[PDB]
Amino acid sequence: SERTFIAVKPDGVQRGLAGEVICRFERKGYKLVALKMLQPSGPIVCMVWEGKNVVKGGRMLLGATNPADSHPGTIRGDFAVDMGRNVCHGSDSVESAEREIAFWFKADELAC
Amino acid sequence: SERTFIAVKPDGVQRGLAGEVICRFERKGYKLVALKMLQPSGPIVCMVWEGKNVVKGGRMLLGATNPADSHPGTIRGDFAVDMGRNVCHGSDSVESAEREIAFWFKADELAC
Amino acid sequence: SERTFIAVKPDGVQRGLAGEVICRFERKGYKLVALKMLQPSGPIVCMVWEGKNVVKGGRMLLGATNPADSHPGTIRGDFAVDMGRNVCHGSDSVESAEREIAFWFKADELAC
Amino acid sequence: SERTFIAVKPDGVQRGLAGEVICRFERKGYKLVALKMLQPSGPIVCMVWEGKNVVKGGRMLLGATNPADSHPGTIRGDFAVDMGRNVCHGSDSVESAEREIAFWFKADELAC
Amino acid sequence: SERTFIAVKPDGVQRGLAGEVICRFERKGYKLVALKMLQPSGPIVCMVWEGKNVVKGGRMLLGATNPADSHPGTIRGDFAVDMGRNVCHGSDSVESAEREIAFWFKADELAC
Amino acid sequence: SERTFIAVKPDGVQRGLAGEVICRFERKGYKLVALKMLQPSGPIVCMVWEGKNVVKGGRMLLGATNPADSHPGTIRGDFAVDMGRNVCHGSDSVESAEREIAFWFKADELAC
Repeated sequence: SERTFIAVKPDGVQRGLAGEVICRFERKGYKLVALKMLQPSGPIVCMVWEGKNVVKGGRMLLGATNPADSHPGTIRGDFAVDMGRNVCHGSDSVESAEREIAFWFKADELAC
Repeated sequence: SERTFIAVKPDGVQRGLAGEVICRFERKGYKLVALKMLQPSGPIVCMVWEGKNVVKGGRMLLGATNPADSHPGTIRGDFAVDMGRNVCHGSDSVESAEREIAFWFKADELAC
Repeated sequence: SERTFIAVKPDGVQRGLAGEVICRFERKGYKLVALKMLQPSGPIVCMVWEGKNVVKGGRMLLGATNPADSHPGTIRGDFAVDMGRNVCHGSDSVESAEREIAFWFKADELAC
Repeated sequence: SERTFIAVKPDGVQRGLAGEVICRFERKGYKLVALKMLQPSGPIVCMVWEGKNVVKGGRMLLGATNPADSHPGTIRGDFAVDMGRNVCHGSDSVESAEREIAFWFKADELAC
Repeated sequence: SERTFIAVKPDGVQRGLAGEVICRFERKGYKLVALKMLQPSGPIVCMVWEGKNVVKGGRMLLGATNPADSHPGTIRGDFAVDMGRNVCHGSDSVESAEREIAFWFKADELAC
Repeated sequence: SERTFIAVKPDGVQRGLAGEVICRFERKGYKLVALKMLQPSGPIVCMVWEGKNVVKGGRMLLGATNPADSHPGTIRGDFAVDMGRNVCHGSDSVESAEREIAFWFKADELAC
């Protein structure tokens, strides 16, 4: 029952693939426990997912940060052309998730 | 540039298919202009989509309200077992969208 | 909790799409309660699915018997070229399911 | 072994979905017997497909010409926002296919 | 023309993804030469696939045994949360396949 | 704005997966700037794609040349059984692309 924070950035959002991102985390077995879109820069989509090992799990679904090293099968592998146009972020530890979760989301918005 | 309101209801959400719903509206060409998840009953996901003819458009993606009449290819066709366990709602007119958009979303949350 | 019988016929099986068939019934919410493949003519795959309204449900996933009338979104719509090369069968009533279930499957094989 | 002519028009091509179109005709069982892209207006992708009943078959995969009437599961259902932004064409008869095939393709390009 | 044994375990089966598994092996080019579901613990789905190099092939489709090391694109990558909740098994050699094939399947059930 | 040359070879083409190939390059963000099919040996489909880093990009979508080493998520991973029956080719450098582009395509056919 850890939790992690994922966000889909503007270009990602202009391309139309938070659906994709959500589908992959759903498919992998994680519960979506919060989500919202935020307006400006560029709009972004913030999410929080919960599951056994979801922080390491989530980073693996996303693929390597550097899209030039990201393998097919991951989000960055399948979708992202350049590190700027990577357009996705996930927490890198259980510690940083909590900072990101608690910064971006009112607790009323999360789901226990 | 009309707009419509779509929502994915609890069981829908327990099954894991707002990704699916979002992917179909993305794929169809509509801009997602707001979205958030709301906690209790059961949690729900509210969205607003914008495009030429999106209110009639959106209802067609969803399929007939009565899942016993919903054809494959639509969300209710592909996913929903019973009218209770239909678990999806879309505005039925441009008029009702505005009531639903303006009830469920602060305008800061929408995107002009 | 009705049940129905579905079968994927030889050409269907030479084309490689019992996966597809199973995925659509899974996606729709039905429990797979038996399944096996049978060898000769041509091999075939027999299945039994269970759910609210699954007999009418299942026929709708399959699409119209006459592939010339089958719409996209259904199995026959998406996959089948001719009525011979339709290659799929589903029960047409709750009555005929039981004859088909109980003929093709030992009860040890079904799952209560 | 009829044949038909399909073409994916500029916006279609700017959106990135001749893959989709080709995948659906492949999936349905038709042989692709010619194909090429043509540059200007806007670029377009011309194809020829062959199979039992492929002219009526192909129009059905595409869905109704008027995207406001096109059901989900078809290309126009799933992808096209307006009749201008429909962006796809298929032959309406065995007669018109031959005019379209023989106009757009050198016979060296087709495949017997 | 080697053969291998694959099985989808209970939780896998409660989640609804033998379709997925079958689709990936079909897509990869392997012939499905036997298959059946078995009832209790938890029900399971046994399969046998045949093709050039299918034993090493099949393990690669499944991904690393330890779901914490399984990359996206594989079954365990895309679907499995924990090593218990990995829920899939494939033969590790041509030798062990034969033990698994011949244990789990009557030869009448296989297809030469 | 580099460019690369991709080609789908006969068996690939008999299996029906230039759609797949095109869909993956589209999905990854590359512009398709030329494409055509060529008749005999076996027919083949030639394409040219353009984007930031598309030559290395394209080889990564295809996966390792030796299908016995190709991971799931790539084309060769997901689809190809043997190195002969690999059936796909992509340029290995910006230099070799230009030789392949300029050999296989009249410049009228490319798109600036």
